[PDB]
Amino acid sequence: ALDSQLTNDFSEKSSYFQSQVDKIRKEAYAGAAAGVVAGPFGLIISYSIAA
Amino acid sequence: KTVEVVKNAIETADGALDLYNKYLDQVIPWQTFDETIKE
Amino acid sequence: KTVEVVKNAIETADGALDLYNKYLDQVIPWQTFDETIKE
Repeated sequence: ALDSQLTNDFSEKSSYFQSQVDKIRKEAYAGAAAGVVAGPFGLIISYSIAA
Repeated sequence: KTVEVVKNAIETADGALDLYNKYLDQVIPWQTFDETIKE
Repeated sequence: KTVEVVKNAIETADGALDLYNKYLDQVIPWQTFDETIKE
């Protein structure tokens, strides 16, 4: 049982990983991108801070 | 009514930090990173 | 009453983000996407 599940469950986390690191980009770049309001030199600062 | 400038500025600076982090967080998803680590 | 411009602007910028995301979310249904993934 343990093995059966730990195997299935592991692939489920490996899926949750990438699906989650994605959430991280999407959150951070939607943030840097938000620098369009202040100057483009602001993007350099913002995007450097982020990416 | 001379010191009130400092006071007003003190409060200005407070909300400064706030917006600072508020954005800094939107920019650096430590929340999401940390959470992702725990689970 | 010279610094109060910065203060007022700081607060302007705050609510800026807010509306920004508020819309950004309406635009990018990460809520719905994430939810859909979980279930």
